Amino acid sequence: EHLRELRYRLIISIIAFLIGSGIAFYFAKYVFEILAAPILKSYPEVELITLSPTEPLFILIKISLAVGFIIASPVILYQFWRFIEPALYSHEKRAFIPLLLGSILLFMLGALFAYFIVLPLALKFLLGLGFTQLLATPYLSVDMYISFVLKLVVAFGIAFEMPIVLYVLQKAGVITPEQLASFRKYFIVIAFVIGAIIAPDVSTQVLMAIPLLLLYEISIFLGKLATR
Repeated sequence: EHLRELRYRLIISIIAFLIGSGIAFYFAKYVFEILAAPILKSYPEVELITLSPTEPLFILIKISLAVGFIIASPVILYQFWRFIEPALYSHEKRAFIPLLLGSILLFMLGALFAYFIVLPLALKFLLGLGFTQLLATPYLSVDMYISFVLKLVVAFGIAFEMPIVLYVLQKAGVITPEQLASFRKYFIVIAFVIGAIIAPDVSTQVLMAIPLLLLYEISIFLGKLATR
């Protein structure tokens, strides 16, 4: 069962992700304007660029994909908790609901955090320094910005489930808070890895690596509270 449930439930997750990506397709234009909103109001001078002669569709597909992954998040979380919880660690069926709902609300919190906090601060470290506006008025690509935003929101959306999963592991006695405290530097490496992947440059990389390390020191605290 331990082998098969992984496969099955993951297939269900891919199904929900695909269907969710399908539903988000038609609304991807409105979502595109919503995503273009922060850079528009915060920096009216900056104008977007379509890059290669025609690629309007790639952005549509990427947006529909990411948003589709976000829509499928309750289902994916459900399958995840259903894969872990019932087998070993807890054996409490009443503790399933606030755990799932909590993880969902924290996923949403991660999204909103990425969009409303990290994003306008990310633009501040890039286009937001001094008189440099000379060097981008109509200078900016759409794909760069949009992919950056999507990857940022999805990343921080997932990474906000760190304190939960880690609290569960530390409560179950799987991972000791000490083992996490000794792993801090390697998690710095991980943070700069994620940052290197999603963020275009060093500035934004280190910028979003900060809350990642922040959420890591939250988990070690919840571990001390799990043991005591």
